[PDB]
Amino acid sequence: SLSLIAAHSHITGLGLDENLQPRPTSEGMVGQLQARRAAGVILKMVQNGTIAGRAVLVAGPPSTGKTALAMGVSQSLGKDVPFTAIAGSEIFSLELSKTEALTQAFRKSIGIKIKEETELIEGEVVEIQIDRSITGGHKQGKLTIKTTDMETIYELGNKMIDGLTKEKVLAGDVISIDKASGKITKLGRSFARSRDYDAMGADTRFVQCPEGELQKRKTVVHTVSLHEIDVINSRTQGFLALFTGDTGEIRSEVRDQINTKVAEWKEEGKAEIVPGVLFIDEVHMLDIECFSFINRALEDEFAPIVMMATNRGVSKTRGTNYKSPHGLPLDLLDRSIIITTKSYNEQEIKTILSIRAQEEEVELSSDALDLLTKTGVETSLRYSSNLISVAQQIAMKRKNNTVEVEDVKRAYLLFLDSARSVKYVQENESQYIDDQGNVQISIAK
Amino acid sequence: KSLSLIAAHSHITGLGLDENLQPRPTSEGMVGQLQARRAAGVILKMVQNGTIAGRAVLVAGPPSTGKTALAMGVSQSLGKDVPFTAIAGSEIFSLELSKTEALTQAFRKSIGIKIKEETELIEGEVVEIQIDRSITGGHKQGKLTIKTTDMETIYELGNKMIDGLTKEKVLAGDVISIDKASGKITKLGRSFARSRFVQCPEGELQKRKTVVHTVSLHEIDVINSRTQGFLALFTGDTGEIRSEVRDQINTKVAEWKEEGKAEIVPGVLFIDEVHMLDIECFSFINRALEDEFAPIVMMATNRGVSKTRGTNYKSPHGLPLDLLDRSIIITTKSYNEQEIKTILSIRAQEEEVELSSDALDLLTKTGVETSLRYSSNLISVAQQIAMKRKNNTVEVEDVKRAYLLFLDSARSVKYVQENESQYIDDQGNVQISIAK
Amino acid sequence: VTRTAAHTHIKGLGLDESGVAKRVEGGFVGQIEAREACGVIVDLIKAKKMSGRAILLAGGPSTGKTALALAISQELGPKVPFCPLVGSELYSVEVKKTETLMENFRRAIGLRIKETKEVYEGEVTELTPEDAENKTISHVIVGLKSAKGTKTLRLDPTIYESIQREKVSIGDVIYIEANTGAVKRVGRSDAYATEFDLETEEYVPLPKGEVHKKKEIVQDVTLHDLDVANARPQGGQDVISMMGQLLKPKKTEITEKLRQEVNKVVAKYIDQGVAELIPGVLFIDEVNMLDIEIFTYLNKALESNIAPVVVLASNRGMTTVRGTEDVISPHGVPPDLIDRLLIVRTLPYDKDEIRTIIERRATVERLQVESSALDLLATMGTETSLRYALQLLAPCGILAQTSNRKEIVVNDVNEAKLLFLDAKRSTKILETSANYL
Amino acid sequence: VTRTAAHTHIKGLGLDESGVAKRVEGGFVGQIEAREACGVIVDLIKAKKMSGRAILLAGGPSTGKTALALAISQELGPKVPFCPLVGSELYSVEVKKTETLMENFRRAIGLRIKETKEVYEGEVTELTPEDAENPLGGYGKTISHVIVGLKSAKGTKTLRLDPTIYESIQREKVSIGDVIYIEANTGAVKRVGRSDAYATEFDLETEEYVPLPKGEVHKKKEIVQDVTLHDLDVANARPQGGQDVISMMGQLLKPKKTEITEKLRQEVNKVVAKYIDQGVAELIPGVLFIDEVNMLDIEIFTYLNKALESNIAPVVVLASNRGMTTVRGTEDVISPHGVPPDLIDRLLIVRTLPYDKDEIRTIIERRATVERLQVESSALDLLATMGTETSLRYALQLLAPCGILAQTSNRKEIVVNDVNEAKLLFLDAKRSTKILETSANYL
Amino acid sequence: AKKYCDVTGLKGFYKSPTNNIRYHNAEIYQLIVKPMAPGVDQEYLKLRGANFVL
Ligand SMILES: Nc1ncnc2c1ncn2[C@@H]1O[C@H](COP(=O)(O)OP(=O)(O)O)[C@@H](O)[C@H]1O
Ligand SMILES: Nc1ncnc2c1ncn2[C@@H]1O[C@H](COP(=O)(O)OP(=O)(O)O)[C@@H](O)[C@H]1O
Ligand SMILES: Nc1ncnc2c1ncn2[C@@H]1O[C@H](COP(=O)(O)OP(=O)(O)O)[C@@H](O)[C@H]1O
Ligand SMILES: Nc1ncnc2c1ncn2[C@@H]1O[C@H](COP(=O)(O)OP(=O)(O)O)[C@@H](O)[C@H]1O
Repeated sequence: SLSLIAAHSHITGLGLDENLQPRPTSEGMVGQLQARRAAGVILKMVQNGTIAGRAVLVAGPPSTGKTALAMGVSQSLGKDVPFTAIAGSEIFSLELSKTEALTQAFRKSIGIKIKEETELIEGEVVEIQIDRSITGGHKQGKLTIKTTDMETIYELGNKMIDGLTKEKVLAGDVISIDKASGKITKLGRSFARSRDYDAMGADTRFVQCPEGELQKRKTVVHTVSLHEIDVINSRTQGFLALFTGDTGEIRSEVRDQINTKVAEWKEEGKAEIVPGVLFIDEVHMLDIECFSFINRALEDEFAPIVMMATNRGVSKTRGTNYKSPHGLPLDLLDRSIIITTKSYNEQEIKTILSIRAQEEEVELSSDALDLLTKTGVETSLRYSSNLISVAQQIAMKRKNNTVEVEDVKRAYLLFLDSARSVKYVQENESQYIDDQGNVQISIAK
Repeated sequence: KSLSLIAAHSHITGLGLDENLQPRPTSEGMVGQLQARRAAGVILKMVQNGTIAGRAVLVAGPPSTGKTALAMGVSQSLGKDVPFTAIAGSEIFSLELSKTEALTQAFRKSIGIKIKEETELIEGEVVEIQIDRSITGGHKQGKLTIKTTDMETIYELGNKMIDGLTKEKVLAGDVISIDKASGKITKLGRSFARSRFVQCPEGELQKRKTVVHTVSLHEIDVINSRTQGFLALFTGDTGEIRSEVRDQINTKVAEWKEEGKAEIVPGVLFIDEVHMLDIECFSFINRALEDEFAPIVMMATNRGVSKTRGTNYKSPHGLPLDLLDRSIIITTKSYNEQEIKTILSIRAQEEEVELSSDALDLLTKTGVETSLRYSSNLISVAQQIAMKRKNNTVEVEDVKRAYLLFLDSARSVKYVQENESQYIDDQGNVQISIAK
Repeated sequence: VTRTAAHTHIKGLGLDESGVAKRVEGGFVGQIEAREACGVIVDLIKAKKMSGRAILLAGGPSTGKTALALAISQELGPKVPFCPLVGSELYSVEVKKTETLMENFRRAIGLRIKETKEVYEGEVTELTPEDAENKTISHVIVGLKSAKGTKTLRLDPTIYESIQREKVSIGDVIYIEANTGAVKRVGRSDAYATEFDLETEEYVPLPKGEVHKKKEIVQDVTLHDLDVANARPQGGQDVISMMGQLLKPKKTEITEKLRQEVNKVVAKYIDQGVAELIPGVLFIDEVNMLDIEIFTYLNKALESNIAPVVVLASNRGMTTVRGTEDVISPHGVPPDLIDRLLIVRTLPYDKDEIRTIIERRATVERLQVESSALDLLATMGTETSLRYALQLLAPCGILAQTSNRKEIVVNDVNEAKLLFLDAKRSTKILETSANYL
Repeated sequence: VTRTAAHTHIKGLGLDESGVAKRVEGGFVGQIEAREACGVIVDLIKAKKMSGRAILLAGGPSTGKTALALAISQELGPKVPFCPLVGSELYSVEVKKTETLMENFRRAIGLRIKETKEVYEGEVTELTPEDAENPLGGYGKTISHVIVGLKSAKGTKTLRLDPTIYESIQREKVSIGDVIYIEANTGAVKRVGRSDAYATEFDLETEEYVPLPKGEVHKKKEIVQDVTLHDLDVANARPQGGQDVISMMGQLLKPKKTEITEKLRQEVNKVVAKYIDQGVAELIPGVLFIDEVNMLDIEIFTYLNKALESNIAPVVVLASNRGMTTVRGTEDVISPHGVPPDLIDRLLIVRTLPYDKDEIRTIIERRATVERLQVESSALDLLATMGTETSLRYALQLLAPCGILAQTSNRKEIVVNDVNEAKLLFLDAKRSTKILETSANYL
Repeated sequence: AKKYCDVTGLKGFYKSPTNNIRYHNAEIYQLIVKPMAPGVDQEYLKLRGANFVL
C-alpha cells in the first residue's frame, strides 16, 4: 500500500519454465535469455542450500538489466529468505570498519528458521481476585478473562501475579497470556470500558475486545538472521542496536560462539539454516581491503551467495593505482563466475517500454510507442522510460487520456538526454564553470 | 566595559561619518579610507534598516590597510543588542561539527529575536524579619517589615516565603529584591548601616519592570532541540542540530512577528580570512545567503589570485566566481605618510605614550619604509625603553634602540639569506658547527 | 515591514490552466520552456503515483535554477513536503554520507494525520481520590471551574500521578489534555491571592472561556520524523527536560529493519484511513559537490519504492567528478546517474528581461527608480552581471535616502558603482597591483 | 644530590638596573642584544597594560631561544602564568586545534582572587534524621531534615540540614566522633577524620586523628586563590562542585575537551570584571611560549591572526629554527622561519646569534660546574675544540659519559684520555652520517 | 477576603507597620498615612471593623 511504482516494480521474478528455460516475455522480464538462464541456475543453488560462498559477478553495459536481474532473482526467491541488497558505498562508515560492515552484510543474508507454538488466551479482564497467602509465598489468583462469546476462570501463580503487577493491568484491559511459556502482554483498554474516564492516560491505548474462542493455538515461524543473534548477544539490551544501528564492531568470540551454538541447535533440530543472497550493486566502489576481505570471507560455511553488479570496463581499482577488468582485482575474479548482460535490439526496447507503460497505467498509442522505441534505441532505455510519465502528464494537461506523437515530441523538446545536453554545453562553454573554475556571467562585452 | 586591555582595535569607537554618510578625515579613531568608510556606512545603514536580508560584502585589500579595522568600526557603530558574530575562516573546521553545520550556527547566531515583557518586582530595604516557630515545626508564620526611601510596609509571609528567606539568609539592613511569581530572592547587599554597601532604593515597591530580551536564533534552535539542553550553548556540544527543528523555529518566529509578540533584529556575520574556507563551504554560503532569516555577511581577505582550498585552480581573492557574483566588493587602499603618522599618533595617545615630534617623524618614516604594524608595535617597546632610563617621554634614541633590538620582516629576511647555512632549509640541512 | 530575500519576488511558475507559460507572470520573466518543464514536473508530483523520479536543472550561473526550484515549492504548496539541501551538507562528521542522503530522502515523504485536541482548563475546586484497594487509588474526581461555569471529570491514576507531579492543590488553574494526558499547572487563581501578603505563588486569572474546548488539527510529519522518533540510543523523548541529558545522543546509521517496520506501521495507519501519504521534493543545489560514493548511493536509492522526486541543480560544464581523477562528465554528474535524470536546460538572458528583473526587484523592495537610472542599471547588468545590479539596487536607495530623495537618480547609481565593485574590476585591481592587492 | 636538566644552570636574564646585559651572569653567556630585548619584553609584561603582543625568537639550532624563554619565565616569577607549549601539541584528536589554541590563550591569563568561605567545622556529636511521613511518594525523599551537633574548641552548635547537604555528608561516610568540615559555598563536605578525644589505638582503617578545630563553629575565612581564565571556562563548561545530580554525574563521566563557546567566555569575562570592580580580584596577564612554531599549519596561523587582536590575549612568544621555508599545510608559500607574512607583520623578530670558541668553552665550564664535575684545562680546551668542530650540544652532552669514565677509573677529574674515550664511544651527527654514506646494508 | 486600601478604596498592596492602615501606593502613604494624627486611625479601622480600641 505504501510502495509507489518504482523502476523495478513490474518484475515479479525470473520468467523461466520448469526446465530453467526463459520465456521471451514472462513475469516482467524481456530478453536476456542467457543471463536469465544463468540467474535461474543461481536461484536453484540458493534453493538447494547445500553449498556456500559463491561469488557471482553480473557484468555489462549500463541500462541492460543487471539490477533488474537481481530483483528478478529476489522476487523468484520467495519470502522468508534473507535477501540483502546493498550498494558499494554503504560499507565506508565512521564507527564501523569496512571489514566489520562487510561481516554484518554477510551475516544479514543467512538466517535460521525457528518454530514456536503459542497457546494464547486473549480477552478483556473482568476481575482479578487475589488469595492473599499468610506467608506470602505462592500467591493464588483468580483471573476472570472474557471474550465476546464466553468467559472462564484461571488459576494464577505468584510469578504470574508479579508479572501482572509489573505492568499495570486492571479490569477492562485486553491482555493475552501464553499458556506454554507464560508470556505477558497488555494490548490496552477495551472499548466497552472506555467511556468511564473523562480523559485518557499517556500510555492508554484502546483496542477492540476479541471474539471467538478464548484460547487459540498458533504456530509461528521466525526467521532470525545471524547478524540479529550477534547484535542480541553483543549487549545487555541489544535489541535497540538492531534498529538504531550502533552495534559497534561486535567481537569475534561472540561470532564463533554463536556459530557453534547454531551448529548444535541445527544438530538437535530446533532450528534450520536458511541461506540467502547478498547483492552488492556497483561493487566497483569498494576498496582493495574490502575485496581481500570478501575473498577470505567467501570460504566460510556460514556464507551466503554473493551477487555483484558492475557496469565498469577496464577501470582503476579503488585503493590502488593500477587498472583491472570490472574494477576488480584478479584474485577476486578468480573466485567468481561472470554473468554477462548484452544490449537490446528494437523489439526488446519496445516490449520493455510497453511493459513499463502498462505498469504506470499509461495508454500509449502505436505511433507514440514507435517514437519512444526509436528514442530508446537512439539515446537510451531509461530516457524513454522517464519520458513516458512526463508525456502522460503533458497529455493529461491537454485533456486527453491516451498519449499521442505530439505529447512525446513535447516531452522530448522540454527534457533533454545526455547527448543533447553535452552538445549544448560544448557549444557554449563560456557560460558554464570550467574545470579551472572560469566562467563568463557577462552577456556582453 | 568588561575585561579590556589595550588591543589592536581599541582606539576605534565606530565609523567617523556625518549625517550624510560623509567620512570625516579623523573621527572616532579612524583616519583615511574615505570610500571604504562610506561603503561601510552604507552597509551599516542596510543593517539598521532591517528590510534587506542575506547580503554578502567583501572587504578586500593589502594587509595592514584596515579591513578588520573597518569591521570593528561597523561593529562599534552598530550598538548594543544587535548580534555581531566575528569568526575566523579556520574556526569552522571542527571535529564534532560538520562545516556546513558550523556555518549554519554562525549564520543563525547573527539573527536575534527581540521580546519585551513585564515583571512585578519588590526591591526594598529590610527593616526587620520576625518568624515565630511552632511547637513541632509543621507550620511557620512570620512578618517581614521592609522599607524604601519613600515607603514602609509589613508583609504577612507564607511558608514558601519563609523557606526562601531563611535560605539565602536575610538579616536586618539588607537591600534585597523579590520576584513574587518565581519565588527568587536576590540579596543586592547591605544598606548604609555603619555597625557590600548599596544605597537604599527609591520608593514605589512592587513596580512593573520592562525587560527587553534579544535571543539569537541559534539559542532557540538549541532550546527547541529536545535532545539538547541550553548548557550546550556554553559547553558547545550542540552536535549537528537537525533541520526540521530549524524549520519549526522559522515558522514560530514568523508567526510571532505576525502576531506582534516579537521583533526580528538582523545583524552582521564577519568572517576574517574568508579564503581559508574550502569550496563546499563556499557553495553552502552561496545557497544559504538566500534565506529570509539570513544576516549580512562581511568577509575579509588579503589574498590576490590565490588557489582556492579544496580545488586545484586559482581564483581571485581565493574565492570562486559564483561567490563573487553574489557579493559586492569594498576595496581598501594603502596609506600615505600623513595617514600613517595620524594612526601612529592615535595609537600612542591610546596607550598613554608621550613621544616627541621627531620621534613621531622617525616612527612615521619607519612605518612608511617597513610597515604600519611594525611601528605600532615599536611604540610600546620604545616607551618601555624610555621608562627604563627614568624618562617619561619617548625620544629619538628610544625609537632607535627599539629599531635596533627588534627586527622587521625585510631585515629578518636579509639576515637569514646572508646566513642561510645556519638555518634549517626546505631539505632539512643545517650546519650547526661554527668552524671547519 | 517585511524583509526581502533574493527569492522573495517569486510566487510561482506563472503558468495558465493549459500549462503554457505567460511571459511575465508569477515573479518570472522569460525562461518559458524551463517553467513549462517544471510545470510538467509539479503535475507529476501532484499525481502522487511515481517514485524516484529525478530531474537536473542545468544552466549557467544567475540563470534561475534555484528560482525555478523555489517556484516549484510555492506551486506545490506547504502541504507537500520540500527539503532544500546543498551537496556540501551531506558530509557529516557524526554519521556516514549515504546515511545522511537517505535521511534527507526520508525527510521528503510526509504524512497528514487528522486529530482532535480537547482541553480542560480552569481552577481545581475539588480533588477527591477514590482508593478502592484490591494503597492504590481507583480514580480521582476533579472539579474544574472557569468563568462560564464548572465541570467534573473522572481521571485514571496515571493522570493523578501527573497531577501530583505538578504539585496541584485546591485552587490552582490547571490545564489537562484529554487525548494526550498531559497536565500543566498554570498557577494559583486570584480568588486565593490574599491568603498571605507575600508568597512564591504565581497568581493567574480564571479562564474567561469554557472549561472544555475541542478543535480539529492536522499533524504534518515526515517519514524521517517517525524514523528518528523510535530510533534513539538513549530514549526519553516524552519527558519535558529543559536541561540536557548527561550523555549526548549521536546520529547513528538507521537500519533498514526500522525503515520496514515504520513503513508497515504507516501502511497500516493509511489502510485505516487515519493518515494520508504526501510524496514531496528533495532539492539538491550545487550537485557537483557530491562525492562519487554519494553519486553511487544516489543511483541505488533512486530505485526505492518510497523515494521522492529529486531535483538537482548544477552550473558546471565538462568537469571532473568529485572524488574521481579522470572522469570528465557534463555538469559534474557521472553518466550512470545522468541516464536516470531528465535534464531541463536553463537559458541566459538579454538586456530587456534583465531590465524587467531589475525593475521587479526594485518594486518588491519598494524603491522608486528613474527611467534613465533603470537603463544605466540594465546596461551595468549586461556589462558586469545581473546580480551586481540586483545587489546594488539597495545601496542606490540608501544613497538616495541620505540625500532626502525617495527616487533613485543616475548620480546615485554612479556613486554606488564607485563605492562597490564587481568581480571584474576587482580582478583587474588584483592583477595590476603587486602586494596582495 | 640534585637532578639537573638542560636549562638548570639558568637563573634568569641577568641584567642591570638600566637594562644592559652583563656578559657572564645569570647563567647566560653572550647574546647581549637578545637578552636586552627579552628584558624589554619582560618589562612590557610587567606593565600589565597591553594585549596580544607577539615576538618571535629567530635563530639557528642550539642558539638559546628556549633558554631565553625560560629566562623570561624565571624573571617574571611564579605568580605570572607561563604556559610552555610545542607547535605539535595543538593537534588533538578530541577537539579542534583552534579550540586548543584558545584554551592555551586563556590558560596564559591569570587571576588572583580573595575568597570568603563560610565554614561549619567540628566534631560530630549527634546525627539524627527525621523521616518523611510518606516515604514512597516519589516526589520527596525518605527524610525531611537531619539534626547534626558539632563542637569546636570553646563552642558547640547544632545544624538542621536539608537532605542535599546530608547527602553530601553521608557520601563522605561521616559517623559519630568525626571531625568534619562543611563548606557552605558549594555544600562540599571534607571529613577531617577521627577526633583524638576518644581512643585511637583500636581502628583498622589507618585513619588520621585530629584535635578539635580552634575558634567557633561557622567561621568566615579568607583564602587567596590563583586561578586562570581557562580554569573558569572548563569549570563552567563541565560543571562539577554543586550537589545537584548534573554536577555529580558529570564528576563520574570521562572528561573530554569541548569547543567552549564565545558566550561562555564573555560571561566568564563579565564575572571576572565584576570581581575586579568590587576590588576582590586582580588580573595577572602572562606568557604563552610556543617552541617549534614551524609545526603549526596555515589554519592555526590564520586563527592566531584573529586571536592576537583580542582584548584579553596574553603575550605570545615563539621560536623557530627555520630559514626560508614553506609553510606547513601550503604548497608554494615560501616564508621566513616557516611563519606566514600576515603573522610576521604582527610580530617583533628577536635575532639570536651563534657563539664563538671561548663562549662555547665557558658554556661547557658552567654546565660542568652545575653537574658537579671537575674538568682539567686541557680537557676543557679539547671539549671546546670538539664543540666548535661538531656541535655545542654534543660537547655539553658528552660531559656525563666523561664523568662516568672518570669515576670508573677512581678519579674525580676528567682527563684528556676520558674525553678521547668518550669521543670514540659516542658519535655526533656528522660522523654518523659519514658512516651512513660509506655503508652498504643501510646502517 | 480581598484586601483594600483603607482611604482610597483601591487595592491595598501595603500595610503601614505603625498604625496598621492598608494603603495603595507611595503618595497616599506620604500624604495621608504618614501625617495621620493619633486618634484618626480608629475610624479607618472601624469602617473595616478592626477598631481595637474599646
Ligand atoms: N530484461 C528486462 N526486462 C524488463 N525491464 C528491463 C530489463 N532490463 C532492463 N530493464 C529496465 O531498464 C531499466 C534500467 O535497467 P537496470 O536494471 O538499471 O540496468 P543496469 O543495472 O545494468 O544499469 C530498469 O528500470 C528496468 O526496468
Ligand atoms: N583607517 C584606519 N584608522 C585607524 N586605524 C587603522 C586604520 N587602518 C588600520 N588601522 C590599524 O592598523 C592595524 C592593522 O590594520 P588591520 O585592521 O589589521 O588591517 P588588515 O586587517 O587589512 O590587515 C589595526 O590595529 C588597525 O587598528
Ligand atoms: N526568469 C527570471 N525571472 C525573474 N527573476 C529571476 C529569473 N531568473 C533568475 N532570477 C533572479 O535572479 C536571482 C539569482 O538567480 P539564481 O536562481 O540564484 O541563479 P542560479 O540558477 O545560478 O542559482 C534570483 O534571486 C532570482 O530571483
Ligand atoms: N647564552 C647561553 N648561555 C648559556 N647556555 C646557553 C646559552 N645559549 C644556549 N645555551 C645552552 O644551549 C642549549 C641549547 O639551547 P636551546 O634554547 O634549548 O636550543 P635552541 O636555541 O635550538 O632552541 C641549552 O641547554 C642551553 O642551556
